[PDB]
Amino acid sequence: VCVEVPSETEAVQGNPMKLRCISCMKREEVEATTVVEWFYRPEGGKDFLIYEYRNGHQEVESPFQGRLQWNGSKDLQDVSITVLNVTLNDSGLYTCNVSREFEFEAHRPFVKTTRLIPLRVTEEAGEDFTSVVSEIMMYILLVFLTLWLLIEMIYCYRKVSK
Amino acid sequence: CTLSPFNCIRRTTIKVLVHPFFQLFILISVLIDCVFMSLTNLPKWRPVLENTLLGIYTFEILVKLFARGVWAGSFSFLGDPWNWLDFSVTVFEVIIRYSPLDFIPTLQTARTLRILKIIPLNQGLKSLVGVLIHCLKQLIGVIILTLFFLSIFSLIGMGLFMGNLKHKCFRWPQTGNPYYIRETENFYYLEGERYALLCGNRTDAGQCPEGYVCVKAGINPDQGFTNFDSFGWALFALFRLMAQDYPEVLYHQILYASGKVYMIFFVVVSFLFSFYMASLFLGILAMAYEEEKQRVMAPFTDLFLIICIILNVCFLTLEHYPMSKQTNTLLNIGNLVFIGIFTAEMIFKIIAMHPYGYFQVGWNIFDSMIVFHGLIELCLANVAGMALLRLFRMLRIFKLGKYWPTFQILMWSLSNSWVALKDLVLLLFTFIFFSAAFGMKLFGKNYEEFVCHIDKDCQLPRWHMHDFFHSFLNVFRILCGEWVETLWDCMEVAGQSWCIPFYLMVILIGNLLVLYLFLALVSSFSSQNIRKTCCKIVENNWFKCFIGLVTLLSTGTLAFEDIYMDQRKTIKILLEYADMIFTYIFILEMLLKWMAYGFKAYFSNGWYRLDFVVVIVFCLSLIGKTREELKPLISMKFLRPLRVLSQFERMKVVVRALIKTTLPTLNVFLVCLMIWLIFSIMGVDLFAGRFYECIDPTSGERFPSSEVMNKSRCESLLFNESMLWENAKMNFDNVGNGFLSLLQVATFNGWITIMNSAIDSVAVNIQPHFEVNIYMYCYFINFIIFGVFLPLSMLITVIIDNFNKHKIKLGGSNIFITVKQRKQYRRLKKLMYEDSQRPVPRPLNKLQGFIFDVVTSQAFNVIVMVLICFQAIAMMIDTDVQSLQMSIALYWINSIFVMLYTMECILKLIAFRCFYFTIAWNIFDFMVVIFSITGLCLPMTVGSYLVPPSLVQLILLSRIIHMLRLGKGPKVFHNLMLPLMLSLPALLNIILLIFLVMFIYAVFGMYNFAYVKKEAGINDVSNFETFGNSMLCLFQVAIFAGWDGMLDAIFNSKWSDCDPDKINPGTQVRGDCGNPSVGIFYFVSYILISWLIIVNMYIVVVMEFLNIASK
Ligand SMILES: C[C@@H]1CC[C@@]2(OC1)O[C@H]1C[C@H]3[C@@H]4CC=C5C[C@@H](OCCC(CO[C@H]6O[C@H](CO)[C@@H](O[C@H]7O[C@H](CO)[C@@H](O)[C@H](O)[C@H]7O)[C@H](O)[C@H]6O)CO[C@H]6O[C@H](CO)[C@@H](O[C@H]7O[C@H](CO)[C@@H](O)[C@H](O)[C@H]7O)[C@H](O)[C@H]6O)CC[C@]5(C)[C@H]4CC[C@]3(C)[C@H]1[C@@H]2C
Ligand SMILES: CCCCCCCCCCCCCCCCCC(=O)O[C@@H](COC(=O)CCCCCCCCCCCCCCC)COP(=O)(O)OCCN
Ligand SMILES: CCCCCCCCCCCCCCCCCC(=O)O[C@@H](COC(=O)CCCCCCCCCCCCCCC)COP(=O)(O)OCCN
Ligand SMILES: CCCCCCCCCCCCCCCCCC(=O)O[C@@H](COC(=O)CCCCCCCCCCCCCCC)COP(=O)(O)OCCN
Ligand SMILES: *[C@@H]1O[C@H](CO)[C@@H](O[C@@H]2O[C@H](CO)[C@@H](O)[C@H](O)[C@H]2NC(C)=O)[C@H](O)[C@H]1NC(C)=O
Ligand SMILES: CC(C)CCC[C@@H](C)[C@H]1CC[C@H]2[C@@H]3CC=C4C[C@@H](O)CC[C@]4(C)[C@H]3CC[C@]12C
Ligand SMILES: CC(C)CCC[C@@H](C)[C@H]1CC[C@H]2[C@@H]3CC=C4C[C@@H](O)CC[C@]4(C)[C@H]3CC[C@]12C
Ligand SMILES: CCCCCCCCCCCCCCCC(=O)O
Ligand SMILES: CCCCCCCCCCCCCCCC(=O)O
Ligand SMILES: CCCCCCCCCCCCCCCC(=O)O
Ligand SMILES: CCCCCCCCCCCCCCCC(=O)O
Ligand SMILES: CCCCCCCCCCCCCCCC(=O)O
Ligand SMILES: CCCCCCCCCCCCCCCC(=O)O
Ligand SMILES: *[C@@H]1O[C@H](CO)[C@@H](O)[C@H](O)[C@H]1NC(C)=O
Ligand SMILES: *[C@@H]1O[C@H](CO)[C@@H](O)[C@H](O)[C@H]1NC(C)=O
Ligand SMILES: *[C@@H]1O[C@H](CO)[C@@H](O)[C@H](O)[C@H]1NC(C)=O
Ligand SMILES: *[C@@H]1O[C@H](CO)[C@@H](O)[C@H](O)[C@H]1NC(C)=O
Ligand SMILES: *[C@@H]1O[C@H](CO)[C@@H](O)[C@H](O)[C@H]1NC(C)=O
Repeated sequence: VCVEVPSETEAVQGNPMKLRCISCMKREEVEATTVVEWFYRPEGGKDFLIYEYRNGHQEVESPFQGRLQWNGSKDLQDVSITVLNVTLNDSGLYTCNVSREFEFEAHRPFVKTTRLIPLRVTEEAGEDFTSVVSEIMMYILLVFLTLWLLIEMIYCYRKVSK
Repeated sequence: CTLSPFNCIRRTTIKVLVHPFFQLFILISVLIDCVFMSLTNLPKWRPVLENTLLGIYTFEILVKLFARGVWAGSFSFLGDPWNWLDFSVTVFEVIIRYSPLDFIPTLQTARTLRILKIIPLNQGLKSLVGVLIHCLKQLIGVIILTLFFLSIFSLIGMGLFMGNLKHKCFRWPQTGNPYYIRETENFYYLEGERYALLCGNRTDAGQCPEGYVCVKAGINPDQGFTNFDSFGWALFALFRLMAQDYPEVLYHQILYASGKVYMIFFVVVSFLFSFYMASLFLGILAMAYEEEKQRVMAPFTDLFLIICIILNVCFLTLEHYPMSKQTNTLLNIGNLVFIGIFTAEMIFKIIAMHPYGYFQVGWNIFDSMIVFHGLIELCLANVAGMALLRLFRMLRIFKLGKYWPTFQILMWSLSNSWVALKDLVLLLFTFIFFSAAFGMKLFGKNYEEFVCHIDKDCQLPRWHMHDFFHSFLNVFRILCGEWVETLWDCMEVAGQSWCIPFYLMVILIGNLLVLYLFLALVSSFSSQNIRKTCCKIVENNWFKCFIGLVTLLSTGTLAFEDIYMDQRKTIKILLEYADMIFTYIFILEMLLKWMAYGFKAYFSNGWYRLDFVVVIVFCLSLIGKTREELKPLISMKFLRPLRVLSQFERMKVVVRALIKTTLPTLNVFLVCLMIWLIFSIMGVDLFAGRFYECIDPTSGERFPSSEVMNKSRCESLLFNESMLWENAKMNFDNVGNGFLSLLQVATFNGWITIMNSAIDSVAVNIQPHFEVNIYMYCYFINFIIFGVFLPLSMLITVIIDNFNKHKIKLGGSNIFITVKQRKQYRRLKKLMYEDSQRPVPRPLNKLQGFIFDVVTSQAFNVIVMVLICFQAIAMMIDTDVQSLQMSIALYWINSIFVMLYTMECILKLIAFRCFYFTIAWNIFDFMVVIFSITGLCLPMTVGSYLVPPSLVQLILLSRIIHMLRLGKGPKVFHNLMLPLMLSLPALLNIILLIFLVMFIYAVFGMYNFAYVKKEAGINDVSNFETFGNSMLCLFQVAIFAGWDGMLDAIFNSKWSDCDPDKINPGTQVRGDCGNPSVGIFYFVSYILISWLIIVNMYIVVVMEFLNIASK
């Protein structure tokens, strides 16, 4: 089962970050030969790669040597990559450029599907905006419901006792 | 012309005719002909026997001719229609045999007709055929109405699906058996499938692989027989859908080519045809049967014996596979002990009641037979083999029936109606035998001649009509449904023009006979003031409505928990908080009810206990999301929709009624369980351990038995070849596997696989060989006859009896409706039995030259109706491959009909001075006109995205719904629609309950069987990935449309093909496997529950029909 979902663009200093990347085939009966490449770009960078899968995981010297991890699938249908101890400086553009080719005994289609990730780590990222407003909604609704119950209890007590 | 009733020749001929030796002689000769023409093969004496029989038949013709005369008008030779058949066949044979012509293959076919002579030689069968003809004449209107609706929905299907099954996935950018090639170089083919993969451009339609594009091109699937490209083949598809025959493949094909949103067509077709038209046929036939019937040492020690019998049944149930020596000798010694006990029983009873005394009663004979068989097995078992003697030990389970009051009364009913059941059974057997022989003579040469058309490797297939046994089996399968796959082969070898009539004859006449036998069996078996403040709050009508809204919302929010859950980021948070809100509301309700009523009153109510357990379920679900150890509690929330049961008065009446009708069926259900256990033990005996086979681990097909002669070859790798020795998914290794196999055989899903295994078994380690044990088919035919067909009559008769009883308990026709709905029922009964008698006054003075009369004339209405019918007829001429002239011709016909309906509407608007909008049907016609004009000339100027070419055609067709109106159509159609419109309330309630149960099971299945690898029954359209997919799967299961593929896929773990750790991208759930135990429980429970509710649906509609007809 494959469902494409974008990666989180926010990381917190001192933790690990998962640069999710899901690129999956229209049909899952089909086999392919997948080539995966990850690129990184500082504001002054030139998009140099930091990882790649080609006939197996390769070793690619870069600033990221030694603190990069693989969290993909055997079928190379999820090519997510994890970074350790994200520091304040490392940020910007991460590129999951994936190209695969199929076999059909008559033709060999080629496809490339790019996926880019804007990463901005910060000193302390607080609770995301959506969750906080959702919690406020829950609290106001809970209070209003209990208030409505209290109001009608008082109302009906008055009416009954009279 | 005749001869004198006073003449020596006529007198002697009459003397011979009425002498019973004559009728017996002819009967015996007929049966000899039957055997030696059908069930026997390869004699050398054929000419002598054939000519002797021809002489006997000619003598019969001459005698009966002279005795009766020729054309006295009645009770003469030509008075009896059977004599026409006899004379025709006899003369044809006399001609062919002794004439230059050699219509030889044709001749033998004709001879098969003499099998039907068995009917006029038996007076019981003759009378039965007469009454059957009378009932068939009673079925005329229902047949016509079914034809009407099938034609209408064939038009609807062409409008929606024409050409779709030609969709393929074309490759873009740009030897063997000649009848089994695959154009893999141009279109995409799945690994194993024969036909190109269907695919569509909608997002809810089949998707192409990469480097492929979807273009309509090529041939239809199933050799061209499955398609909606023309009337006729659309009628074929809709008739296959009425019968619900192999429908799941058609569903998959249509929902691949087009979108999954078209499943409404199939749901509506099911409801209208498989449910309602079948209910009408059943009601007509049951009423006809009713009309015909109205026209016509001793004391208190037996506890020891009953315990001994029960323990013997337990010992029988314990034999399985594999088995050691200790657990085998244990069972041997048990057999010894029990047979000794029963021998002593027989001896002592013989002593006490002197010998004639013993055999005066019927149960003593059965017990003596038990002892006699047991001893003659104990001895003689070891030598010579004779393994079938053991197979009769299960007869001892029937001893348990001597103390069973229910088994006795059931057997009593059977025996008391035996006389009438005998004629029906004999007639059905005669028809099956004649049909098998007729089909063999018609199509056996064709099956052998064009064999390569229906089997790669050009060997005869598993189902055919080359010889008589397979002909008999084919007809028997046709009588169970299952007539579509073999019809394709028939037409491939013989042709459309010949197979379709024979198969229709079998289908229709077999259905009539089987339904009549079923009705006969059923009819045989029938014979602090704050406290009061809280009480005020809780009972208020608005509090109930608010809590009901909350229940509905809480239920519906469960449908969002599908594979796309992590993709919907904000919905996830909203739902997580709404769960707490719902919990709070329901806890407040519990506390308020506690305060109002008082714990004793609270827990003393059944429904409030259900509420309380729902509250516990909410709380447990909440606490589960704190520790991954406590995570498994979460799933409990899927019990939540049970709240819907306790909050709505409708669900409560439906559950009450289901309890009142279907609970008293416990004793009969126990009898049926005993029958199934007998058959399961038999099947374990016959088949246990024998379904093992050596297959190719990857390809999965059985190795040819000419190489892997047994297990030792398979297991022992000596030439480094891959080959795995493993069991079958559905086997008979113990009584539990037996029960699963037998359920799979009783619903006819996956039964071909099990019987294929059965008729291929040899020994316990020997490779199975193709159709080497062909007579085991007798096992499954007997099971279907005795542990499926007869139990069904038993159960249904009990349920009908409870229905009628509880109706009498109320003096009210309907029990599935609420009190508020009885007034609705009365109102509907008034409307569809009463004339509107509400005409309008004709404008006179404002505009004299104003002929109101024309519109209200009968002539105008009848011309309008004929126009509707012609519009419908002109639709049938459309096809997929069509000329350019025909296309424009049909376009202009539709345009002219739009024009003519517009003229109708305008003239009516003139006639009624603004009362036109008072009548609801007039609004329907007005909307039809407006939408038709819109669509017809919407692409004239606006040039919208597009107007589908068939949209205007379909819009115009809706007006034919006018044929079901009292004044504007045949009077029968209204009468045959009355039951639906009178049972609409109860049907609504039951359908809502069915939807609720389906919803619960869909949510549970979403939780369980998503992420299970896609295999036989799990594919793109039917799976448990979303709510719609799961509901499609459950609907498919409810009609028995292939639930065996679903379970076969869920059993992937049994088959050792799944990765318990594969990452599923975009979801935190890991794994690819299923739980077979959960799968079995799931499907068995759903099958039982859905069956019970649907059967009650049928009972409701049929009882309503009977009530209406009773007036
Ligand atoms: C796609 C395209 C579109 C365009 C188009 O093509 C397709 O569309 C297509 C649609 C085609 C029409 C379809 C239909 C008809 C009707 C047919 O002829 C009447 C149909 C016959 C069928 O009758 C049976 O009806 C039931 C069927 O199950 C049988 O079952 C009973 O079985 C038990 C035993 O009796 C009962 O106890 C159960 O209760 C009961 O179920 C019943 O025995 C049997 O007789 C005769 O009809 C009777 O119907 C009533 C029954 O006798 C009677 O009514 C009475 O009603 C009151 C009685 O209570 C009395 O007081 C009233 O005086 C009295 O009127 C009356 O005798 C008479 O009307 C004439 C041809 C036509 C116009 C077709 C022409 C071409 C089309 C227009 C096509 C066209 C080309
Ligand atoms: C006093 C009031 C009287 C009122 C009576 C009203 C009765 C109304 C009935 C109420 C609703 C009934 C529900 C529907 C009953 C019809 C069911 C049936 O006929 O048999 C079913 C049971 O299934 C069968 O296998 C029956 C097939 C018959 C096989 C022929 C056996 C006949 C045995 C007689 C001996 C003949 C000798 C032949 C030798 C081989 C068929 O299954 P299905 O088509 O509904 O769905 C299955 C799809 N997977
Ligand atoms: C097989 C090729 C057919 C392909 C083309 C189809 C052409 C349209 C045929 C239209 C026939 C019109 C009558 C339709 C009534 C169908 C009855 C029916 O199937 O519904 C139920 C009601 O049917 C009955 O119980 C009684 C039917 C009696 C009517 C038949 C009268 C006999 C006609 C005698 C002449 C024979 C005609 C031979 C043609 C030369 C039983 O179905 P089932 O659910 O049990 O199917 C089991 C598979 N799940
Ligand atoms: C006794 C009843 C008599 C009633 C007779 C008339 C009843 C209605 C006839 C069916 C009208 C359905 C309208 C659907 C529009 C025409 C189909 C179509 O092709 O247009 C689009 C259809 O798309 C849709 O709107 C979704 C399909 C809706 C399916 C509706 C099936 C229901 C039919 C049952 C009618 C009876 C209803 C009974 C209610 C209980 C797609 O266009 P396309 O084929 O050129 O290519 C699209 C892909 N690129
Ligand atoms: C699915 O959509 C594609 C859209 O391109 C259709 O292919 C084109 O159809 C048009 C006619 O409408 C042709 O003139 C083009 O040459 C086709 N090719 C393409 C890729 O443009 C295709 O026919 C549609 N298929 C189905 C079965 O609906
Ligand atoms: C309430 C709304 C939302 C849902 C409506 C869908 C209805 C019409 C669907 C869902 C389940 C279906 C039923 C499932 C099983 C069978 C058995 C077979 O003999 C045909 C009729 C019958 C009985 C179907 C009739 C139509 C049905 C009731
Ligand atoms: C399942 C679908 C596709 C088919 C069902 C069509 C039925 C329900 C339609 C077609 C014919 C209709 C009836 C025709 C006649 C009248 C007269 C007037 O008093 C209005 C109601 C009434 C009584 C209609 C009720 C609904 C009706 C019975
Ligand atoms: C072509 C094969 C014919 C199959 C049907 C048998 C035809 C013979 C006549 C059957 C009906 C006879 C009964 C007439 C009415 C009655 O007696 O009640
Ligand atoms: C009253 C029953 C009549 C049944 C008649 C309908 C027969 C259904 C099959 C018709 C298919 C027509 C074949 C046309 C030629 C072809 O396209 O190969
Ligand atoms: C896991 C099992 C699911 C099914 C549970 C169904 C519970 C139904 C409860 C029925 C209570 C009956 C009370 C009737 C009271 C009355 O009729 O007055
Ligand atoms: C209540 C009735 C039950 C009757 C059950 C009948 C089961 C019949 C089984 C037939 C077995 C045929 C075996 C053929 C011999 C062989 O092995 O070659
Ligand atoms: C060959 C196609 C003809 C189509 C026209 C058929 C006539 C219109 C349909 C309405 C039938 C009217 C019957 C009313 C009387 C009755 O049957 O009780
Ligand atoms: C939208 C939620 C769907 C949940 C699935 C189960 C649907 C069953 C709901 C039953 C409601 C019955 C309404 C009764 C009408 C009334 O208020 O009188
Ligand atoms: C990536 O894989 C490693 C090793 O299996 C594991 O320890 C780590 O937690 C994984 N990270 C994620 C985010 O799955
Ligand atoms: C990250 O690196 C800094 C500097 O070496 C170290 O102090 C800190 O503990 C590290 N954190 C992790 C995630 O290992
Ligand atoms: C980030 O950039 C600054 C300036 O370019 C550099 O001093 C620093 O070393 C970089 N990252 C870290 C924190 O190592
Ligand atoms: C992938 O290709 C290169 C790799 O850097 C670059 O253009 C970019 O990252 C991606 N764009 C394309 C062409 O897919
Ligand atoms: C399997 O078949 C072979 C060849 O007939 C035979 O020699 C062998 O004994 C058989 N297996 C067993 C163990 O019976």
